[PDB]
Amino acid sequence: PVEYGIFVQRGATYTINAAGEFEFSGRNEKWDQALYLSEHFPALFSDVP
Amino acid sequence: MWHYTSINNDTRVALDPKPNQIRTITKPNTVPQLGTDYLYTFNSQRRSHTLRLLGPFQYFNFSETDRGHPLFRLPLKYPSKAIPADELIDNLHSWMRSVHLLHVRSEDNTLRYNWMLGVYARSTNYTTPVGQLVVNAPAILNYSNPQDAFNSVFVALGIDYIDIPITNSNIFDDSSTPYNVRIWHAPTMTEVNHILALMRKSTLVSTHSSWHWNVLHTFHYRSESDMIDHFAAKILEDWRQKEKLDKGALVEADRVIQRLIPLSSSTYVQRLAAIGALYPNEFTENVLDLSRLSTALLQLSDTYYQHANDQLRRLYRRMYNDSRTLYMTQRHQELLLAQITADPNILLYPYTYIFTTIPTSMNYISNTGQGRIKHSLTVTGATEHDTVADIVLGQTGEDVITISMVEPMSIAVEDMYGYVLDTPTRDIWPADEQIEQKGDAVALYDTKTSRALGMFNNTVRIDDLLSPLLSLVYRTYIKGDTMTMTQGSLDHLTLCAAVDSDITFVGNRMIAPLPEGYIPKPMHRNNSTMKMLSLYVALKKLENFATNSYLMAPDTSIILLGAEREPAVNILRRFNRNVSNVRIIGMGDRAVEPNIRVRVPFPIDKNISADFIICDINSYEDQSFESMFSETISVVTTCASAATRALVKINHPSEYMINSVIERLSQLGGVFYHTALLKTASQNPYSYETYIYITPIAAAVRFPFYSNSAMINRYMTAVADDEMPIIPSIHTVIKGHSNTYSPGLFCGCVDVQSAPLALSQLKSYCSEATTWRVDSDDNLVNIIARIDPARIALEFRTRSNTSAYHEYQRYVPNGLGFKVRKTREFRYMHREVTFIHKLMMYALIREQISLTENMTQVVSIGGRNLADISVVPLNMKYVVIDPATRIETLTQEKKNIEVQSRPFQFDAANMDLENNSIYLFIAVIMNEPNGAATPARMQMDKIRNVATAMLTRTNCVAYISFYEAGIITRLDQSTAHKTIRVEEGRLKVANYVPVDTLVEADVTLMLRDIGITHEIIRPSTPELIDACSNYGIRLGSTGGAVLDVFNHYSPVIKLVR
Amino acid sequence: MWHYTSINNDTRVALDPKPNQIRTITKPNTVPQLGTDYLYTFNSQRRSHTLRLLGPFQYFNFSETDRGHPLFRLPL
Amino acid sequence: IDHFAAKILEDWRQKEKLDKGALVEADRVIQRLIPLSSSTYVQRLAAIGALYPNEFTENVLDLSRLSTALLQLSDT
Ligand SMILES: Nc1nc2c(ncn2[C@@H]2O[C@H](COP(=O)(O)OP(=O)(O)OP(=O)(O)O)[C@@H](O)[C@H]2O)c(=O)[nH]1
Ligand SMILES: Nc1ncnc2c1ncn2[C@@H]1O[C@H](COP(=O)(O)OP(=O)(O)OP(=O)(O)O)[C@@H](O)[C@H]1O
Ligand SMILES: Nc1ncnc2c1ncn2[C@@H]1O[C@H](COP(=O)(O)OP(=O)(O)OP(=O)(O)O)[C@@H](O)[C@H]1O
Ligand SMILES: C[S@@+](CC[C@H](N)C(=O)[O-])C[C@H]1O[C@@H](n2cnc3c(N)ncnc32)[C@H](O)[C@@H]1O
Ligand SMILES: C[S@@+](CC[C@H](N)C(=O)[O-])C[C@H]1O[C@@H](n2cnc3c(N)ncnc32)[C@H](O)[C@@H]1O
Ligand SMILES: [Mg+2]
Ligand SMILES: [Mg+2]
Repeated sequence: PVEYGIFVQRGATYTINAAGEFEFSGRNEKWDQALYLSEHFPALFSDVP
Repeated sequence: MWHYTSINNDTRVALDPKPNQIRTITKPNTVPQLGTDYLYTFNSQRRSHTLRLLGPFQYFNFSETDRGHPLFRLPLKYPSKAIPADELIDNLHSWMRSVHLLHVRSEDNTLRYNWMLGVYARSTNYTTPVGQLVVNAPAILNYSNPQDAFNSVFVALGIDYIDIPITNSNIFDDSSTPYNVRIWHAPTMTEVNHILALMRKSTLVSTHSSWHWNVLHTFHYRSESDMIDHFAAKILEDWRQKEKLDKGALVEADRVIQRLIPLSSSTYVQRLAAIGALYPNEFTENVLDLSRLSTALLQLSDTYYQHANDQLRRLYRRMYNDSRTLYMTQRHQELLLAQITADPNILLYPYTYIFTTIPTSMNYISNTGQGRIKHSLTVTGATEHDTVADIVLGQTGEDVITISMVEPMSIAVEDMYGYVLDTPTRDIWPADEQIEQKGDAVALYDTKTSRALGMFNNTVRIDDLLSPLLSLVYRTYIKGDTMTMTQGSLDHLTLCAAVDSDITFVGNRMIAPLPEGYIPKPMHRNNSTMKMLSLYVALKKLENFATNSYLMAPDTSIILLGAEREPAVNILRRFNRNVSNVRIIGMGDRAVEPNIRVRVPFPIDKNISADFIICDINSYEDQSFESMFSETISVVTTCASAATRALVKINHPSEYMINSVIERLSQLGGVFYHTALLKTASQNPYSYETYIYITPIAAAVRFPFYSNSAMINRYMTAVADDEMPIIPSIHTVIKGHSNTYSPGLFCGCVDVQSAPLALSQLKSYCSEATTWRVDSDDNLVNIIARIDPARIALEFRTRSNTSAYHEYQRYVPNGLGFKVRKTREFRYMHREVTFIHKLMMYALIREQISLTENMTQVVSIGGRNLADISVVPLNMKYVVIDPATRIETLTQEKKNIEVQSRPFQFDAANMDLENNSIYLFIAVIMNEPNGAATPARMQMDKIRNVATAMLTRTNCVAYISFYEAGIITRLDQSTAHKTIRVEEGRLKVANYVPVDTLVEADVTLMLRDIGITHEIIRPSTPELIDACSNYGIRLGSTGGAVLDVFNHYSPVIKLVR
Repeated sequence: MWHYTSINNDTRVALDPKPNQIRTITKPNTVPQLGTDYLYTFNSQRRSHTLRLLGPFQYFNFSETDRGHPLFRLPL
Repeated sequence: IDHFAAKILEDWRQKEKLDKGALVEADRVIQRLIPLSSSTYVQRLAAIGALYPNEFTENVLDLSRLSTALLQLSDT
């Protein structure tokens, strides 16, 4: 629960910027497949420390 | 120094070991060692571990078996703290023992072992065709010519290329790699051309300008963002390299053009390639923020995409439309030609263009990294302004700026205990003088002294002023960090004043260590504690001056006559624990125990006596003047009768009151009481309350009465104000050349783009201005700048609005500050007493000047850097005659200020005093221009010369400041003078040479012999309040004590015609 | 000295940060420090712990998730 | 009652500091609360609270049990 809080404060998803930096939502939202074609990515799989 | 000198070399080839060295390449016998075999670092902030193998191992693919080793499991085992060197070394050691690279050792010296293909084959566990080819024929890894190392295996396999994965540099991250490096079978330049041209028709590929092992190798990116971050790092590398080359230093460039050449990429990469090839001035100037490099790079590109310079814009556009072409300056190209002449069959990128670098004159100031900038704004500049629009400053959070009411004092512990004397001067007290002084004292007591003075007294409390110093002594004693000090030392008295617990030395000069687990509570001090302590020190120094120990002599007593809890009696009792037999008691009407509760006058039955008495009696109740007078008289009388050394407080130190005290002391039979007025540094800086000091002496005292004493003048000159006290405003809207600002300070924030403008506008008010941005990402720039009256008096002399705006625009964006830490400005900053006296004299002279009518000009001889400018009105012409003054003909012409820039001759024949002129001679009379002190007879001579020289011209007014002799008598007897001194009988203000002083009586006698009108004025309390209210200056304690006796003994002769 | 001299100000507004400062308002990179970021005191007589966040945090509502954090479990 | 008490204390300390004539950063000129609808006892707190009675400057009240003392003061 502690690490999860720390993780999901960063955001439930992210998007790559045109500069190639990641930008996490900061929001805790459940994912939907409608987002698969969106700019959004699941944040679990960012592999960003 | 144009042509580059660089030694090119294939560093990645030099790294590949001789085949004989591979067997021991892991150094199996010995432990891997930090700083040679590895680099481990634990970043406690990001809590990320990072291992990095050195030598050949810096390029090591790991087999999934290698990942299974406990070494890589280590960072998980220590989530929060650094891996201990023992475990790291043992794990890296055993894992290192596990690795073994297939190889055949050979005798020929020309061989090298193909480390890349070796470790790569090992990582895949010899499954891929290169792995098979290697496990079957390890001798294939040996190579003489670097390129043939791969040609042997492309020929052996029949494949056109091998796609080789990149290692991560840190061996702890297991993240999927952003790209991979394909290696092509292209033995000649023609094959390289064909492969490049085919590559320019396929997604996400890029390459280097030249290739290691002389074998073509392409990068293939998994996603556009990865291509961007790679291109970024490479651009940075080539810019650093070209910067080092342009400085002309010899450099070991592994390849002449470090940055990548996209063959097929998105738009954004093509922008990176474009500005990257520009080698823009902005990188050398550090205008970019490197923390978010690619972003900054994208941003830079945009400006270059629409650049004001046609050359740079057409150039950048051109580079963007031909991204596949490599662009290089000529000085690079010669290095390429040298590299070809050395090794004729070297492969380098076929499609290139040689642009000429475009010069740009904009020398940006910049500095990433912490530190607010402390600007010193110029009065004028090359830039002209016409009606600049008002510039609003943003609201700022307390997270960035806070505004504390008063700057806490910084000071040595001893300096707090000092005091100043003022001896009696008058030989007699005639009755008409008594009636006059009584009338002034009654009229003054009947209506309370100035509300502004009382405001400063009630805001600049001494308790808060000394708290940061006192608590610091507590925190150090609490850690046991404090150590050596003398038994009677003032540092010891401060230690007693810091902590409630008794302290004891274990021996000479060594305080006892605290008992284990014990943390004594800090001493509770009310506002008057430290003052009572300094009065104790004062009585000690007065009993004899040479002393360093301040402990009471054995078998003696002292009484703190005004008392509540009186913490000082406890601190003092604690101070003297090692001394046998020392009575110490408070004795107030409000006294709590230990102190006896009792009224003064003492009840007739009660017997009281002591070697010392320190009265601090003060009626809280409002009362009639006659009642307060009789009360203070009975207080001083009872205090003098009861001790050989009284130290009475006087709440209302009028001349009449103090003289009544000396007269009443005269009326007592059989004892001639020597006396002196006194003021300790631990008093509140603005309180006019003064400590009279009585003591019997065998002789009758010549000159026993007071007149024009400094301590008395501090009180008597204060009177009810004609205006409300000036509360310091915090301004935000910077009007362009306005002069409507009340004293205070500008404070806020602007866009970094507007920032050069805002500084250029507020130079009109503020003499200096700190600025900073909170972080590299936040674009707002905070600014604080207090308003200097002197700068207003300078800038508003004429309507012209010049500024160095052109210089200030060199600041944006990195050139004006960074500070993540919160900053805390004070509404009332510290200033040295000399500076304060100077400002007071300026207020006195300025108010004096506004009364004067029809004078064409002010001439401040010895004006230095326009120091006297605050005095002169915006209208009348100003002149300076300081030889040391710097000339600024643009500033002079723009601001109506002549500057003579020659030494002024005091000789009457040489004198050229104008009619209708105000001649300032402030503090210049005492020094020669070279800085050596002039002898006092010569000073009196030059004063007489100015007097006779102005005797003839009908309208003139001179202000000759000088130092009166009496002060040397007083500083000889005082203690609190960190600034002022008495070296060999001469005053030594600030860093200035000691300088002999005039006596006021001889000077006045001389001016009377001359026959010129004069009036020896000196600045008073309201002037002090004006200087402090205007400049935003709190006084401070040592300055508070010394300022009265200092101000009284810097008379300003006012010659008038 | 009759008339009062006071500088009025909306201190609670001055406490609200600039929007740019919110991202780093928790100072994520560095350890919170006593006497600046917090004030902790243990009153051994009443045996009551007392934490007190400084700066903008002096006004912080806690989500029931925040209460579930071990920090708040510490005094027990 | 306990809120009104703390606010009365704050305004009395503030007015005491103002009357000494020191410049002060009063966040609001009249620190104490204005009941709009309350019981009798609160109205007593508001009343003696607005008196700024001499007893506070003299420390005649015991501040350890503030509201009680305040109620008591009101009665006199
Ligand atoms: N797997 C593996 N990759 C290697 C080896 N040597 C070099 N490389 C990779 O080859 C790429 C290009 O090689 P170089 O031109 O010599 O160096 P570079 O492009 O400046 O990249 P770096 O030196 O690693 O920063 C780099 O990204 C390296 O990761 C190796 O021995 N094994
Ligand atoms: N820095 C640049 N370098 C080269 N070409 C550019 C640059 N900026 C824009 N262009 C070209 O001009 C067009 C401008 O597009 P636009 O500015 O609307 O969005 P963009 O391409 O994301 O650029 P920006 O990031 O400046 O918004 C693009 O199609 C691009 O081809
Ligand atoms: N301190 C006070 N301030 C204002 N009104 C009061 C005060 N004390 C009493 N009164 C009024 O007078 C009446 C007196 O009531 P009584 O004294 O019997 O009990 P109480 O209201 O609890 O007061 P107390 O606490 O003095 O006993 C109350 O109804 C109230 O309206
Ligand atoms: C301004 S206080 C300072 C006392 C001391 N410096 C301290 O605070 O520890 C002076 C005290 O003297 C007391 N006092 C006034 N008149 C007195 C008198 N006639 N005899 C004895 N004490 C008196 C008052 O009660 C007042 O508290
Ligand atoms: C002691 S300094 C400071 C004076 C004073 N504080 C002020 O700013 O007006 C006096 C200055 O006067 C200049 N000066 C000294 N002797 C002078 C002389 N004989 N005629 C004109 N200027 C002189 C010196 O250059 C020196 O810098
Ligand atoms: Mg490299
Ligand atoms: Mg509040």
